[PDB]
Amino acid sequence: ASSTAHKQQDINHLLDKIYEDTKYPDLQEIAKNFNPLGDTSMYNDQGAAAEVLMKELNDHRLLEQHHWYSLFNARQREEALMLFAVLNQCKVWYCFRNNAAYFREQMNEGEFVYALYVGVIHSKLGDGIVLPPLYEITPHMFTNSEVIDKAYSAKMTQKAGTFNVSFTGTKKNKEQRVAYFGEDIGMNIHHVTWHMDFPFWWQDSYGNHLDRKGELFFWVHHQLTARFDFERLSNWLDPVDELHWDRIIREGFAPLTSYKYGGEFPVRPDNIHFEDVDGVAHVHDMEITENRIYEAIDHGYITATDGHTIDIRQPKGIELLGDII
Amino acid sequence: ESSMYSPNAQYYGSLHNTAHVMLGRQGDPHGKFNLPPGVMEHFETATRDPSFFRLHKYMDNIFKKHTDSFPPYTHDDLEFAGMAVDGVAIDGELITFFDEFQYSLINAVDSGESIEDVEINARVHRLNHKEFTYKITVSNSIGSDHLATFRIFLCPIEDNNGITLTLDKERWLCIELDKFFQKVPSGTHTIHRSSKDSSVTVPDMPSFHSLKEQADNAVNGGSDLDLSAYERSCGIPERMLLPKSKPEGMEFNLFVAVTDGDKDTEGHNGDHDHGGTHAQCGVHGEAYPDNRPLGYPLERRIPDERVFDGVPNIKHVVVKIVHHP
Ligand SMILES: *[C@@H]1O[C@H](CO)[C@@H](O)[C@H](O)[C@H]1NC(C)=O
Ligand SMILES: [Cl-]
Ligand SMILES: [Cu+2]
Ligand SMILES: [Cu+2]
Ligand SMILES: [Mg+2]
Ligand SMILES: [Mg+2]
Ligand SMILES: [O]
Ligand SMILES: [O]
Repeated sequence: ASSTAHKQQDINHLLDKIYEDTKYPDLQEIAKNFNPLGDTSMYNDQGAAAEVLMKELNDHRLLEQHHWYSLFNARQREEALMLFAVLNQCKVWYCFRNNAAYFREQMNEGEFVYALYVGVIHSKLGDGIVLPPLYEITPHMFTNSEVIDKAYSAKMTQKAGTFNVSFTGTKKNKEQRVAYFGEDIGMNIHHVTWHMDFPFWWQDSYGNHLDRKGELFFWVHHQLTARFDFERLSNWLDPVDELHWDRIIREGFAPLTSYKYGGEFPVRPDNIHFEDVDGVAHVHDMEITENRIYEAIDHGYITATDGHTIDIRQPKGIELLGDII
Repeated sequence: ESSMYSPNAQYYGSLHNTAHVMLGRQGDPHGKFNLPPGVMEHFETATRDPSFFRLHKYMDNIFKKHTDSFPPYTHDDLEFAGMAVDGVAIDGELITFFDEFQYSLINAVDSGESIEDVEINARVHRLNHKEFTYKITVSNSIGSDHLATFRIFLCPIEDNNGITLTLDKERWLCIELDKFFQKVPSGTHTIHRSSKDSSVTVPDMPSFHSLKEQADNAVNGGSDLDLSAYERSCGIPERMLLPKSKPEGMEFNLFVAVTDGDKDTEGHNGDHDHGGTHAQCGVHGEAYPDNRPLGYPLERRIPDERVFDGVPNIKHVVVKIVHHP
């Protein structure tokens, strides 16, 4: 039951038709009858993570199904990580599979998919599993709205079809010349998977340290930026400018993409100044934060909570900067 | 412009000429710094300034509102009955390059009393092109030889974004390459026209040194100087007949309209000497030899390209221009 074949099959089934109740009777039975609190010896933490999540569920404090999910939303992330924490404590596959089946039917689908992916990646139980490409598990997040609408039409008419995607914007938009870079479905999987492998929410109490993570954070994004500029150079364009909090964002964007639940992704006009975002930050807060990071760089040390100096004039300095940035 | 032909300068002012001064003085608009007039305030220098072309496109769009107000030409407006353009081809490759040109700076320096001149020259790199010949095959089924006006334009096929332009979107971008009057005999015949003979262009000016030598040689020895071999200085330089294009080559539409030379030159003398620069510089001391509106037949809106395609005496073909760096 812990064989790679069965674990892979289990994961395939859990991720199938993710917006609907599971169509697999064996997963249905588990979701109905399994008790995450029913055997604390299943877990390396004596059952604590399961208690934490079940209390949120039983108190009706979890995000509803059929709702957008953003990893950058603090509360939604906290909920996804409560399920990750349970999966991460399972000693044996049946604990992992049964909790995943149980919470698939109780939790928001975006949170569930996120937690299951990082759970597989960061548990030794996940070794050998190949995660399906997210562009087939949640295609809305990788497919423009026009093609999704054709897929909806194919389903409404019960007729199979294959539909061509053809990049956002018009030829009048010079930025479209390089749309094949950032819209490539594999480039997007690269990016999501890097962050799943090296999550900003990681704590070593989850089981292990992620070596040089802050420096790898700098490097992977430096390479994304440098690779994009090489596409611009290939297409008779100048390099990208850098963002400034007090200057206009020249290039707007119309995603022409939609959530499965939540509506169309919002458009940004050309040539707009940053505005304060209610519930997030003031633009001035971003400037102050930037200033404080540059203060550390130019001091050669990061300032600890009690004021003492943390030396960054050494090879680990770039990593510590990644940690704080 | 305005000119002294304006019927009401008190009311309409002098938009274009005042604009030259407004633009030219923007480096010192209040005279605080005592700077001299800008390059826009001399016809010798105005085109050096990039804003010259922004100003003149602005002015061009004023004229275009007027030319766009007239009804599009019809088939009957445009047809030269019994005259068909069967083929348009070029003998010789269309190739541009840069070469070197020298002129004397002696008049710029100060000569003393009893101080021998020394030769002081400037050498400039200038665009140029290879000679070529139009081959325009025409079928005259009128029943007798007829005077025809040959109107030759170069038109863009696509814009800088790679978007294919409609004829209406091309016409105002087309550049005049030639206009000439020629008797077309009954039957099918190929008209040949050298690039060197364009009525849009004139050759490079003879140098001051060459003019002095020829005048002095003629005066010394009682030799009738005759320079009837040179042209006026008004006209696009022959060397700039073609746009630079790209080393990879670019394709353009070569547009040829063959129109009724009798109608076009009525009230003048069609088969007479009109000099070498009548297209834009007219004929010294004579009426302008072509009765058609300047830009004919491209100067009115063409909302329906079928009208032009149905006219046998109009034809365009694709040509390629290559720059040799
Ligand atoms: C979609 O693309 C394929 C191959 O590129 C082509 O054969 C097919 O005709 C395209 N369909 C449409 C509607 O353009
Ligand atoms: Cl012939
Ligand atoms: Cu990232
Ligand atoms: Cu002017
Ligand atoms: Mg459900
Ligand atoms: Mg902040
Ligand atoms: O001008
Ligand atoms: O001008």
